[PDB]
Amino acid sequence: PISPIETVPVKLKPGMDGPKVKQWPLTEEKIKALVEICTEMEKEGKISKIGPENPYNTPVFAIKKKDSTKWRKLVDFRELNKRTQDFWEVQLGIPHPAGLKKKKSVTVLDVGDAYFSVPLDEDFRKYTAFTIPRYQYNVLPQGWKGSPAIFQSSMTKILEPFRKQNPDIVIYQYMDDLYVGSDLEIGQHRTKIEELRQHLLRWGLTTPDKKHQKEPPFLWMGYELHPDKWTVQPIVLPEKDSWTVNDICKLVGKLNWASQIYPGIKVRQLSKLLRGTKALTEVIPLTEEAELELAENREILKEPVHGVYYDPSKDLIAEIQKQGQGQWTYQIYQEPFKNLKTGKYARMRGAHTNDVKQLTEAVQKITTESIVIWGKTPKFKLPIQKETWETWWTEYWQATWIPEWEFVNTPPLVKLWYQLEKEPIVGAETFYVDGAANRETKLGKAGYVTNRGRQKVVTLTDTTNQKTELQAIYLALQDSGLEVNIVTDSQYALGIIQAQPDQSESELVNQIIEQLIKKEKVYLAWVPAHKGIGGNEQVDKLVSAGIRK
Amino acid sequence: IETVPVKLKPGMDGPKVKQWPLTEEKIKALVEICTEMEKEGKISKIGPENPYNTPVFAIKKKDSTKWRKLVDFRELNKRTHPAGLKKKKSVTVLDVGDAYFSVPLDEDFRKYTAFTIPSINNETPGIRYQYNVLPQGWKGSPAIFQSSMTKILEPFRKQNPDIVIYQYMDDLYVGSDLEIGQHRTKIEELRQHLLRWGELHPDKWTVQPIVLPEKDSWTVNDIQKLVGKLNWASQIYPGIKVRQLSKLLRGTKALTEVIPLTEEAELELAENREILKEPVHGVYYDPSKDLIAEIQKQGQGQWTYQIYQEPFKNLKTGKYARMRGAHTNDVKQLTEAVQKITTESIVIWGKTPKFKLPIQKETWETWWTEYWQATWIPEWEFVNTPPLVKLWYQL
DNA sequence: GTCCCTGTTCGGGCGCCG
DNA sequence: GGTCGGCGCCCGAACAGGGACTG
Ligand SMILES: C#C[C@]1(COP(=O)(O)OP(=O)(O)OP(=O)(O)O)O[C@@H](n2ccc3c(N)nc(Cl)nc32)C[C@@H]1O
Ligand SMILES: [Mg+2]
Ligand SMILES: [Mg+2]
Repeated sequence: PISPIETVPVKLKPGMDGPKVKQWPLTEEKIKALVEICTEMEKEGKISKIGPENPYNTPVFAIKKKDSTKWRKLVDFRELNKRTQDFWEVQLGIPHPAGLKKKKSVTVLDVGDAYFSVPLDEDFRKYTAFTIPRYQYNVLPQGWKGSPAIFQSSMTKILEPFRKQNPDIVIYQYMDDLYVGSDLEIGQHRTKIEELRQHLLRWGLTTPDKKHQKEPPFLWMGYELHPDKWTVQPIVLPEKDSWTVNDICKLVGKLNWASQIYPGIKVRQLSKLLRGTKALTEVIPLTEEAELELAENREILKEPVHGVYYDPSKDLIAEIQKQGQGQWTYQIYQEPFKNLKTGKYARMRGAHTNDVKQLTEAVQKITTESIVIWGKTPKFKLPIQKETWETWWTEYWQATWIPEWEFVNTPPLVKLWYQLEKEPIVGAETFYVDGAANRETKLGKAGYVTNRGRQKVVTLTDTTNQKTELQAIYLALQDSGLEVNIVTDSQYALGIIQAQPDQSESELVNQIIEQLIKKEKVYLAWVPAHKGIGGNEQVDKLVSAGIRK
Repeated sequence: IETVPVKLKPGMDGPKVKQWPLTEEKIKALVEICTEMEKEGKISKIGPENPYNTPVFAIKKKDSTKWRKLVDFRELNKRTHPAGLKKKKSVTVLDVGDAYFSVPLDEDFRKYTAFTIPSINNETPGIRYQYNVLPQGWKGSPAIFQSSMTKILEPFRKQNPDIVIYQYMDDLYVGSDLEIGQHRTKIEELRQHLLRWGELHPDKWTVQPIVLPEKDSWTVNDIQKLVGKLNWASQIYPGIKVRQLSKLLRGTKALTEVIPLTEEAELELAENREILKEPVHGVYYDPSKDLIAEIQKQGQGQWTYQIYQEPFKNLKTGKYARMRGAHTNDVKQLTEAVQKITTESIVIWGKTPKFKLPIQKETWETWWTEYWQATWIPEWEFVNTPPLVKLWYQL
C-alpha cells in the first residue's frame, strides 16, 4: 500500500534546480533486480513513468540486504541533496538496551519496504527522476537527505494514536524497527500486538511475519535480548599481519563499540598510531605498546559478558577505574557484578592536565550519558581520596564538582603528585627566574639569580618567549635543593604549574613535573615584569643581553 | 486580535541549536505542560521541514509541585529605565509570562519558535512544536505586549505613585519603601489587579573595594605581593604609586627576609589605601554595548565579581558569600551567583550581562539547569583564568 | 598590530543501527 | 564499488581569546 498520510512539504534551496546526472556503467544482475523492482513499484503506484517533459536524472544502484537474498534499490542524490532545503533531524540518538525495563512480554518487528510506503510530496517528485537501462518517485527514496527525518517524523505521527490509547505498551521506534514491551500475559500481549499491526496497516504499513519476532532471543539494534539479560551480537576483530590506516580505523571502531559491555578495552596506543597520516591506505608498523594493547584487548574479547535491564526501583551506580596514559574505564550497574553497561573515557582535553581533572571529566561524561539512557544521574564509586578531592576543589580556582560519591580502594588510586606552598619557605634558597627570546632570530636565553650569590644563564635556539620562561623555571628546579622559593614574571608558567599537572604534551613541562615531584617544598611567586623589583631586575638584565634592545 | 508582523535582522537566518539531554522529571513535566498547551492552541506540532530549533527544559520552584517550562530563546532574541528602582527598600519579582499567551504571534515568524522535546533513551524521535501565541522568554514578547501592559497597570500606578513597576522579559519588578507586610499586602493588591484581565532589597547592595593587607612586619614576599597588586590596581586608579615600596626591594633578597617600612613607604601605602576608597572615575554606562561580568572563585564559598563594559572601567564590583560547609557545590554556588548578579544588572540597567564563567564548559552545561530559577537566561562564555585577578580581588 | 599558546568547533575517517 | 540520517570516537584545520613583545 501507499500511506494516506499527508506528504511533508519539501522545497529546494533558492535558485537551485534538480539533478541532471546520467547513469553509470551497471552490471546486469543489478539491472535485472532494478527492473523487477521498478516495474512492481510502478504497478503499486510507488514510481510513475515520466516522459521528456522531465529534464532531470540521477544515478541508481543496488546492494544486497541483511537477508542477502533481496536487493536494496539505492539512489545517489549527492547533487539533489546538496540542493534540497535544510531539515531538522529528529533522530536524537540511539536507544540502548541497558535502558530497557523488564517487561513480561515482548515483540520485535520490522516494517515491509518502509521508505516505499510513505508518500513523497508531489510538487517535489520530479527531481527524483531516474532511468533504468524512465520513472519518478511517488514515495520516499533511499539516498535522499530528507528521507530519514521525514520517515521518522511521520512514523511518530502514525504511532501517536496508539501510544495515546495504549500508554502502558512501550514502543521503541528506530527507523521502522519497533520493539514492543508490555506487562500483559502472552495472550493479551499478542492481542495488543495484532491491534498495533492493524493500526499500522490502516495507515498503509505492513508488518511482514518474516520479520515478526515472537520468541526470545529477540534480535534488536545489534543485540540479542533474552528475557533477563542482553548481549551484543558477536564481534569479530580484523586479524591482519600488516595493518593500514583503514584497518586501524575499523579496528578501533570495533573496539569502541565493544567497550560498551566489554570492560577494560583500551585504544589510546592504536589511536595514537593514527597521528599525522594522509590517506586511508598508509600501512603502518604496530609499536610494541600498541601491539601489546591489541593483545590484551583481544584477550578481553574472548570472555563472555552480558548486561541486564534497568530497574528504576534501585539506584544507579557508576564505578570508575584507571589505566595508564589518561585512560579510564567505567562500569554502570545496579547490583554488584551485574553490569547495566560498561564504557571508557580517554579524551585528552588540555596541553597539560592531571589525573584529578581527568577523573572529573570522566564523571561528567558518564553523567550526561546516564541522563540520556535513564534520565537520572548515577551515584559514584571513585578511586580518589575524599581528602584528595577536598584539597583539590579547595585550592583550584575553577568551579568544579562531583555528585554523590564514595571512595573505593582500587589501585591505582588518584592523587596529586605534589603541592605548592602557600607561604615562602624559611631557609629555602630564593631563585629569581626569567627568560627572553628574540622574535626575528629565534635566539633566546633563560636563567636565574639567587639571594645566595649564584647566577646562571643558558642560551636556547629556535625558541619562544614562553618556552624560555619555562626553561628558566626548569633550570632553577634543576639546580636548587629539596626546598626552593621561585619568583617568575610569567603568569603563563605560574598558570600551568599551580594547576598541578602530571602529564603534558610538552616535554619541557614533563621534565618540570619530574622535578616538582622530586622536591619536598616548592613555593612559586609572581611579580610584574620590567618594574625594577630586585632580583627580577638583575636576572632580566642577565637574559636580555644579546637577545634584546 | 490582530497580529504584529515581525522579521529577523537582515542577513540572519533563524536559530539552529540542538536540544540537550533532559532528565526524566524535566521531560515528563515538559510533556504535561506541552500537551495542555496544545489542547489550548498555544503550540502546534510541526515536522522536519522546519529547520529551526531552540532548546527547552523546565524548572521546579522551591516548594510547589508546579513546573515551569523554559525555552532558551537567546539565540533567537539575538536574531530579532527606572533608575530609582535600585533605591527601594523592598522589591518583589513577579512571574507574568502566562499573559503573553493571550496574544497571537505573526504567522510568518512561528517557524522560528520551533523546539523539540526529547525522549528517554531515545524511545522516540524528537517531538517538535512551534508557537502560535507570544512565547515565554522571547525578546519580542514584551515588545508587542507593551500597550496591553501599560493599560493594565495604569490604575494601580495612578493609585500608588510612590511604587515602581518595571518590566523585563517575563518578569515584573515591583519596588516600594513600604514596611515589610504593607509591602506584601500591596503586592497582593497588584496580583489581584493582574488576575482581573487574565523578595529583593536593593538598599542593601554593596560594592566590594580592593583592600590592602595591614601588617606589623613585612617580608620581601609580602611586599612583592603588595607591589604586584598595586601595580595592577593602578590600571583602574591612576593615583596609585609604587615607587617607594618598590625601591625597598632593590636587590636580590630572600623571600623570607623582613624589610621595615620607611616613612615614605608607609605614607605611599597609606595614600594608596585612601585612593582605593574614592570611586572609579569616568565610567559611564553604554546601552549600545554589552555588559560583561567576570566571576572569580576565591574559595570558601567566596565569589567576587566585576561588572564592566570597557576593560578597567568597572561599573560595579561585588561579592557573594555562601555556606562554607564541607558539602559545598561549586557549580550550584556559581549558578546561584550568576542569577543574583543578573538580577542586580537588570535592576541597575535593564540589560543582562554576558558572563565570563570560571568553569569547564561541559561541567557547567551538565548541571547548571539543575539549579536555575529565573525566567531568562543570560549569555555566557567560559574562561581559563590565571589566579592573578583572583589574587587581586581577594580579602 | 605579530607571534605564541591555549581552547572550541567543525568535518573528515572509521564503527554501530535502520 | 557507488547513496542517506542519527550517535560514538578520534584526529587535524580553522578559528577566537589573551598575554608578551619592539622602537
Ligand atoms: C525506514 C526504513 C528502512 C528499513 O530498512 P530495511 O532493511 O528493513 O528495508 P525496508 O525498506 O524496510 O525493506 P524490507 O524490510 O522489506 O527488506 O531503513 C532505511 N535504510 C536501510 C538501509 C539503508 C541504506 N543503506 N541507505 C538508506 Cl538511504 N536508507 C536505508 C530505508 C528502509 O526503508
Ligand atoms: Mg524494514
Ligand atoms: Mg620575562
